[PDB]
Amino acid sequence: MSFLTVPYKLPVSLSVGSCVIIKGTLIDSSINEPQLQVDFYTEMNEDSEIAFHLRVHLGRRVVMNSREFGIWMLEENLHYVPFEDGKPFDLRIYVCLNEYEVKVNGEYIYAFVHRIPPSYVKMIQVWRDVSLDSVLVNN
Repeated sequence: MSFLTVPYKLPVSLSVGSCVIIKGTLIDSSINEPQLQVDFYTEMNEDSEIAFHLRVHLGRRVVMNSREFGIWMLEENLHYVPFEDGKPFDLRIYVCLNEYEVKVNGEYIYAFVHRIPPSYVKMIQVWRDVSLDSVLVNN
């Protein structure tokens, strides 16, 4: 079947114990835009708060942040970038009580402490030049 059309938006309801599972392929095809971006919004509106932001600059960093009252807050940077041009990835984001646990290809890579309660997230958007197989939320 066909890759999901990006930018891809999905209405969701997150609780503690939820898991967002994103499977796709990144490619080295942009000048200074990230190759993958995942934003968790508090409304089905792109001006609303971003409880959780993850983006991938291949060979450089994975960056996580939040956008609260229009302001991009403290960037948390990983220099472990388990993403590779043209290889399929398995990105799992688990909702725990105090943090999202970010897991890639079966590896625990980062715990991002909640800045907005995850129960306020209403919409997930996955975009940048990603070839997206699936996005789904398990309870």
